[PDB]
Formats: sequence, C-alpha cells, structure tokens
Amino acid sequence: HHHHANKEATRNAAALFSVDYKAFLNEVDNLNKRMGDLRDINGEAGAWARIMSGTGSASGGFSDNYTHVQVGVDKKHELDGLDLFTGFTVTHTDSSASADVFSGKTKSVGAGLYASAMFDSGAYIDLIGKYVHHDNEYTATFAGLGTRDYSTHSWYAGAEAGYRYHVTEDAWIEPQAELVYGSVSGKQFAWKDQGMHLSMKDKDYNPLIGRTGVDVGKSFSGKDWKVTARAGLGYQFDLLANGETVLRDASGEKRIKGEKDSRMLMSVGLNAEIRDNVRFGLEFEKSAFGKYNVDNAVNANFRYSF
Repeated sequence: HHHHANKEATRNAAALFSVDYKAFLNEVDNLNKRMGDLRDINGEAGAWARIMSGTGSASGGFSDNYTHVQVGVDKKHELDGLDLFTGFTVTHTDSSASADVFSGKTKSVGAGLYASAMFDSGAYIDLIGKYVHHDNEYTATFAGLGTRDYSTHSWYAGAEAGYRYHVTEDAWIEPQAELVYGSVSGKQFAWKDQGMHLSMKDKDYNPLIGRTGVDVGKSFSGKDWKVTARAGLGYQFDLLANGETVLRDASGEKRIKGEKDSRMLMSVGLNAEIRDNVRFGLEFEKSAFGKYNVDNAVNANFRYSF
C-alpha cells in the first residue's frame, strides 16, 4: 503493498493540481514586458498591445506552452518630474499542458487597472491589480479520473520598483524588485474507480512571488528614432506555499502541502522608438534551476502614444 500506491497517487495528484500554479505564474508580468519603455513620452494618451508565447517544464514529464495576448489604454498625467500612466487592461491566455499521467488545456480571460510612475530621476514604480477567470479541461489516464472540466479564478496585486542609473550618456544599469500577491481558488473532484469512492480537494490558496534583478542597456539614437539593446538577470521566488491537496479514499485521508519553488531568470531584448508615436519592445527569455523552468519564451509589445 500500500505505500507504493500512496506515493504514486501523491506524485500524480501533485503534478496535476500543479497546473493552476503555472496558470497563475503565466500572468506574472513586469513593467517592460507589459508596456514597453514608458520613459520620455510626449503624448497624453496611449493604446498598446502585447503578445507572449512560450514553453516550460518540470519533472514527471511536465511541459507546457502558452500564448498570452493583452491590450490596454491609458492617460498620462504630466506632473513635476513625473509622468503617471493610469489605465485599464484586458488579457487572453491559451495554454496547454501535459505530463506522464495527464494532458489538457486552459483558456483565460482577465481585466485589470494599472498605474505606472516614471520619474525624471530614473526611478520607477508600477502597480497593477487584476482578475483572471480560467476554464480548464484535463484528461487523466489514471485511477479512472477521466476527463474533467473546471473553473478557477485569480486575483493579482503586484508592485514593482526600480532605479535606472545612467553609467554614461548612453549606457545604463537598473536594479529592480517586485512583489506579486495572489488569491487563486481551489477545486474538488469526487469519483468512483473499481467501485470505490475517491476524491481530490485543494483549498483556496495565496501565492506571494518575489523578484529581484538587474537590467542593463545600451542605446543608439537619431533625430527620429532610438533603439536600446537590453539584457537582464534576476531571481524569482515563492515566499509562501499555502496550498494543500487532500486525497480521500476507502482506507483514509492523505495531505500534501505546497512546496516553494525559485529560479534564475534571464532575458535579452530591444526597445525601439520610431518618430513621435510608435514604440516597440521585444524580448527572449528563459529560466534555470527551478523545479519548473521557462525553457524558451518571446514577448513583443507595441505602444501608440498620442
């Protein structure tokens, strides 16, 4: 036998109810990934779009890949040494996920509000609050669980601060720090295999994800364009794992607590300006050392300011 059975069901339940943690981690952004470069914009209003695509993996043969699409609009308030962008955003994500004992899909829709403060000194603050609804469909080739469709939703509150120090007229270093608090929801399956009631119930939980990093950049200019080459190194970490899956069965109840994960983040990219209205961001990024890693992903954003 019974101990081998219990370890197998724990590994598989952990893997499967894991996907909601990646459904939350996919929505974690940073200012530059979301909005692009917001420094020194003349227009008092803006509209922007973004697409991210990517893939990640963990043990048990877990790999996923997702496409995130996001748009927003804002007003920029011009204050003394401070541009404050206040706006709304809507998002859509399609992801797919698999592992040794399951596979399926997740569709997400979200909406939020942000404030981004760009200070003449080089300092920045980014604040965002959002809601994401997730429709999930996963099939398990294990304990006769079959196909299951379920909903979950997520609240997200994130705060980011950073300081761009200009090492030369055209080169810069930028330490950053970010904290993202969330409020993801539990699900419950009850079912019969071999004439025996089984069940799998996870509780509402609350991720806290921290990030600290440095970005570096080098810019090139003409009268009507700029391009900045940038690269970044960071450390991303759970500060909390308050999840708990409970598996119930004829014989008894077994509890499996959340585990923290952390990884090193790496990125390279460019930000472009063309004439007075158009900006464009692009980055390639991945992660090392986590139980879960982004193996490869790319993000593009486009801002039209007026």
